[PDB]
Amino acid sequence: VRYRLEPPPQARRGDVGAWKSSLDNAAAQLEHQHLRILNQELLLKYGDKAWRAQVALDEAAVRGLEAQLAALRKETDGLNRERKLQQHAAGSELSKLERQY
Amino acid sequence: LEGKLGLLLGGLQRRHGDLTGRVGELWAQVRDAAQELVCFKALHERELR
Amino acid sequence: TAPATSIPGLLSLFHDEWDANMLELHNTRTQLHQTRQELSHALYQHDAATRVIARLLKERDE
Amino acid sequence: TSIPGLLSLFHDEWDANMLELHNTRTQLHQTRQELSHALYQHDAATRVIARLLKERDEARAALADMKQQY
Amino acid sequence: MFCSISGTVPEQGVVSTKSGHLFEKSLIEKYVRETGKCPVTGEPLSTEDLLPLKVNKTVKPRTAPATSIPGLLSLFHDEWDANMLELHNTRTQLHQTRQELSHALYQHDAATRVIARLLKERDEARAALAD
Amino acid sequence: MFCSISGTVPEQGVVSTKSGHLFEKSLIEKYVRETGKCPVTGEPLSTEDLLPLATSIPGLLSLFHDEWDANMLELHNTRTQLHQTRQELSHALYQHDAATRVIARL
Repeated sequence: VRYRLEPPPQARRGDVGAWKSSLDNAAAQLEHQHLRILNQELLLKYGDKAWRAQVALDEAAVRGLEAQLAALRKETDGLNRERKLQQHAAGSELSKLERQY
Repeated sequence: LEGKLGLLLGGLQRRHGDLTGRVGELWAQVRDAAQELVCFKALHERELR
Repeated sequence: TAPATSIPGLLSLFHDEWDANMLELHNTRTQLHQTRQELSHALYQHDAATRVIARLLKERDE
Repeated sequence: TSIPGLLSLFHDEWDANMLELHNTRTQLHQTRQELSHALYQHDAATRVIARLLKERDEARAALADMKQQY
Repeated sequence: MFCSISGTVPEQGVVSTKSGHLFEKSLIEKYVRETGKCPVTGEPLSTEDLLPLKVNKTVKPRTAPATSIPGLLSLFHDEWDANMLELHNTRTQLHQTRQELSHALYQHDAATRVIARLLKERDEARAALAD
Repeated sequence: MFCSISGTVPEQGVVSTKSGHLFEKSLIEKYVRETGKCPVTGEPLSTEDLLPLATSIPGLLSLFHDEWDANMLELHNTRTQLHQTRQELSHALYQHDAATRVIARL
């Protein structure tokens, strides 16, 4: 409601200290929009390759993460395969021990 | 100026938000793959001995 | 010491003195360019005085 | 104080909120390791008792053929 | 790229020398003096061991509405909103995940008891067939 | 964070304990085997020395502090220019007397 930048209403119009409050909000939002347009002009003048770089870095994090995933998948799969081999090396001996029982 | 901000780079902003969503969602399976490693290691040891 | 209104009041005070300083920007800038204007007319007034003095002495000797 | 103090205390409170959040993540990592133990282990125990009951009914069929003989 | 504890790219990038984990400067100093250990594992650590990995992060790109004092503080607002909006949900996810873990543990205990019992069943079955 | 040689952000960052510079593991591997030293500092750098390791509130407050300081410094030079424009103007209002009384002398 303060952002809509309004001067003193009916019951606040006559008193000037209310217009001091209006000085506060009006001047504040004035320079708000001024340094706002400054920042916007500053990026559209300059920012383009900065966004280029940071989106490049987001893609870098992306691909590094999927690389971690492929690695973890690989090592874990290898461990699983080793476990399967061990299981095979045992089940055969167990089965034959039971049949000879 | 903010309109042209959108028109020009907000495509790159869509692309960056897309990449951060992709990286976060993929991390949400990267560390789940981590727990996959922990459990398969536990069962490696388990069946092993 | 900080407000126990912690994020509500912290943000309200953040904004309050943020904009107090942004207001101190405007009034200072305002009196700055006000004085820039007064100086421009003062330099003009110096030049005008010089024109008047030259005209006066031209009248004086002739 | 005003802006340097505001930003300093904001930095501090974000630090503290994040120390709490990592307490959450750390206990959560302990707990998901506990899960990767537990749920898989109960699957394995279902497997154990399945093996053992097949063994049971196998010995039962052994004694059953035994006393079928005699 | 992110401090492991932080999760977003550190603006005062620091690895500890002893560890292999890159950290937030203020945060990890607070944490090293807050428990005395490496928060990645619990390893004992000291505050100077921190290494100031500084290659000048200054890349954080002003977004379109964020480019504004009114905008930057409004996103400051919903940002802190979201930071606590994540932390509390992690508190309750801990609680329900923890409860699930407890239930799983009890189920596992029951399974162990049944396996112990059924094993006596099978062992005596076989010893009997041996007669 | 960037690689302290290339100016592009490392995909797999390594860090030499000596100088703290952020390097790319293949890139630092190459520069060390060729040179045995650090590419920015010039101290001896070996192959084991390297450890393999905007919208958010720390960076966001860095941005807040940035705009605060930049504004206050701009207005600090603005304070200086105002006091400049009234020291010259105050000597001007000093010298707006002889206009009057020389034009009274002529």
